[PDB]
Amino acid sequence: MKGMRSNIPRALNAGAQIACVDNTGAKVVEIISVKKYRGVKNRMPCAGIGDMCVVSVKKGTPEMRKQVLLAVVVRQKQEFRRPDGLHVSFEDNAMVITDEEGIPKGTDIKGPVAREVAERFPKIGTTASIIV
Amino acid sequence: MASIHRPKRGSLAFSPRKRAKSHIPRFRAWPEATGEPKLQSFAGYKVGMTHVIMVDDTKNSLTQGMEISVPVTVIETPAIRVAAIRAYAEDSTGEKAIAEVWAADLDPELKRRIPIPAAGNQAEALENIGKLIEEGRVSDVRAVIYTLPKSLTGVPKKVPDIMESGISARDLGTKFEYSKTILGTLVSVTDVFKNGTLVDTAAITIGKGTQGPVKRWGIQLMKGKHSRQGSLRQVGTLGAFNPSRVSWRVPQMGQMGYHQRTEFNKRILKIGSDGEEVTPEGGFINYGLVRGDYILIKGSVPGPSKRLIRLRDPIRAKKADLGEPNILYISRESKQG
Amino acid sequence: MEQRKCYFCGKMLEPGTGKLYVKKDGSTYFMCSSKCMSNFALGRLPRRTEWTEKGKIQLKKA
RNA sequence: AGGCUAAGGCGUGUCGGAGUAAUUCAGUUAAGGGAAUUCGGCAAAUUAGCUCCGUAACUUCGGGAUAAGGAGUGCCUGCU
RNA sequence: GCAGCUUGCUACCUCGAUGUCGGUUCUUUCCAUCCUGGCCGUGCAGCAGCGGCCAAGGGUGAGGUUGUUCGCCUAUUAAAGGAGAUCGUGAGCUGGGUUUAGACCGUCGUGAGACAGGUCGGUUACUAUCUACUAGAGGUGCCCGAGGUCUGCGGGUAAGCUGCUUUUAGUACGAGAGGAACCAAGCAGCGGCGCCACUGGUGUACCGGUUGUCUGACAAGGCAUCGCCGGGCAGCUACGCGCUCAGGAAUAAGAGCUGAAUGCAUCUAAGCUCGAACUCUGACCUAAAAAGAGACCUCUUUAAGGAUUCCGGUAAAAGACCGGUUUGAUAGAAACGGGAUGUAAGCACCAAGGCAACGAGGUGUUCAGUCCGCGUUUACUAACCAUUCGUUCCUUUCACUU
Ligand SMILES: [Mg+2]
Ligand SMILES: [Mg+2]
Ligand SMILES: [Zn+2]
Repeated sequence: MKGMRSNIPRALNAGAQIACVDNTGAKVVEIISVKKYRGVKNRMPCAGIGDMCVVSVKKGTPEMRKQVLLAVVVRQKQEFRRPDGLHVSFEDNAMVITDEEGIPKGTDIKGPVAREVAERFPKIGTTASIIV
Repeated sequence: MASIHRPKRGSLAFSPRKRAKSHIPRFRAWPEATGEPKLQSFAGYKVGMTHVIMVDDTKNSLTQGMEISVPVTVIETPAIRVAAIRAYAEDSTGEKAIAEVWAADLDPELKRRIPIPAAGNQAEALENIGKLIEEGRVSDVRAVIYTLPKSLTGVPKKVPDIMESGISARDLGTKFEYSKTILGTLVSVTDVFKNGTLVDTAAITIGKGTQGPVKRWGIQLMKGKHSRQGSLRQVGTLGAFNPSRVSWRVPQMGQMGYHQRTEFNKRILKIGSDGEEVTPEGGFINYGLVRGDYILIKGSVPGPSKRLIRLRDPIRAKKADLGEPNILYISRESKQG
Repeated sequence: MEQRKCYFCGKMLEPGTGKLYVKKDGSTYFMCSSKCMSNFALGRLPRRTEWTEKGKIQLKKA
């Protein structure tokens, strides 16, 4: 996809549980796999900020529960550096349920999201309220 | 057997991995001359690292036109002396040294490396070389230079380092004339490299002594229940039943570090003259403070501090002429704590 | 270079260094080192430790 | 009990020096993730004393039961 | 017909023992090609397919059941190819299955017992003699003696491989729906080599708080895993950072030119031109012990120079290597700069209280005290004093010397 100005470590790991931060109707998801990732032997797939990955809904409304979907990471607790020299970090990981293009199913996002996903996916930028 | 494929561990393009036979990097290939006469190399001593804030100007880059932070290595480069001229002859069995003429005036501290040559033939030897080139026997000319580490303070040694460089021109006669003009003089780093250009660096890397397969080749440890059965950092198998031998491509333990390595396309960001512009408070750790002229190199450079770094103009560069970087701030914070 | 001040020790950040800790609500804090970050995450208030600048401010009128 | 000291018995659970590699026996710590490792949570970690509140399905009515799940605890001054 | 990668057939070797199945680790080989490179045909408009030819350089992964190989299934992916190496690999590992002794269930037997059926349990020995390989040293050979700088007979390499997005372009093509390619740019995954300015880990130097106890109390200390908890410099390190190309020559399948046998025609019979991630060259690492055992220069043959002693570290398992030695900042002390922790002891005032004695604690002296395996200045102490090879040794087997 389009390159990002910043450098993002791949913090979250395939098997991780994230707290989805939208109003689609799910609370917790389970990262199954990461789009556009080959890998090598013995290495678990991993995902970072602005990575589209397929998940599974673990806690939420009955109709949404047990559904394989697509989502991207908007925050991560593992630090990453700006182009001009600085390190940014968060208190908690987060994710939003979206489509293949990037339109998020939710029309409201809670909490801040990293500006780099805002530049990569403009729709997440517009749907958010506070960007840091 | 359903095998899972894995790329080979480590690189065999650098074997055998043994200690370098000298403490001075030697160049095997010289570039093709594309301009006026000049030396193709230079020498200096590594000091340490800092970072600078420069307006980005790399063409087509994402971060163009905005500030960025870059790591830079500071290298001390006192002026060198061109001490001799060497002539080579081409035949079936490759080049062969056929003549040398030394300069009349030399530094008294060169006696520590070799006994000082005495001023015998200077004009007659040079005209001898000229006659050889006139009769079409000589093919190329190389210059012999040495460093003068007595002016520095962070480098304990006081004995010069001798090495051979190359002259860049489009004809043998021009090379000979330029070598005659510059023989027995001092050449500053500015006379060789222009600010903003690319260079190639060579040096002996840091030595780690004898190391095992895990840290020498990056093989996998023993996992799970096998991690507490007796062999954790040893290699899995030394070979098959047949052939009945251990291959040279199997990872084993031995010397690690202190080899010769080359880095490509390192950019020169600033040619300085006064050392107060790079010295942090308290000086560099284990070195001291800079006293002469220096040079800033983008990125990292092989070898530790107080190691000799050789520089030559690029041999496999792609990009066109870049331009003078715009340095805004050079960090002089304490490296300590 | 833009000048940003450390939240805990009240010290200017050298360019090319420092950190940025963003909170769940959205509040942002600037940390100049690991000492400030560690004392922040531990629970200390800048007003109470007197090696910080704010602590000096309360101790001047003490 | 475990820890720290008396009396009593010892420096003899009878090889020393030097301090610099890999590897090995037994330990301390580890960002982000949290069983994705493996035949299998093997191994290691978590919890842990005392007081108070509260305590399920089932039941041979004896139990289950320390169920589960929460709160308090130092030092100083004066007392009942 | 080929292969010996499934199962059979035989009984040539091994019963004074060649340690079984599967998985794990690591290395390599084959091509009968799954992807990546190049071509041909089509019932090939474009996109995407179907079939065949050359090509083994690189890639070929993560998970659920099962001891499993095999096989089924899940979400990615350019694709998630198949075989060989004593069904590679137990003086490397594991012990799940099979294959001992114990017991249960079903079926056989009159019974001891059996199953080719199921289930639970069940010891993994050794100090490396030879050779091979990975690294480090000492000799002897070539050679005027010593030192330096080079060449390069050779050896090695994947040092890079592969995707996504943007432009070309909503263009060619197509009725529309749909929809490419040459060049150009960035980013990413994996691999390789390095480094420590920034971030993270450790940091049994160091600073602080505190529990139990001991040295009579304060002060300062011992022991309890560094007693435990908090912070952390230097160094080491990755989860951090830097670099990571072509161009050319000769070719395979294949496409052509010229051209006769066979007046014509024909890519072939001579001859010639193009043509791949293959091969060679070019980058990169190593290499005079290259027996054709090298070239050049300088200094000097009772010397040049080399070693040992001495002060050290860019180096280091021992050896080796790289520096200094009074004509000197090589190591240490002193002071200062730069840092770590967090405001020392005593003294004064206040303190909930208490007739009083005492009083946890707070404020001031005090960014204090304590410490620095970092730098600067400075000969203040130590780098002094010497030995040894560059003579076969004695003999006058001597060109010497009493
Ligand atoms: Mg001993
Ligand atoms: Mg074996
Ligand atoms: Zn701060």
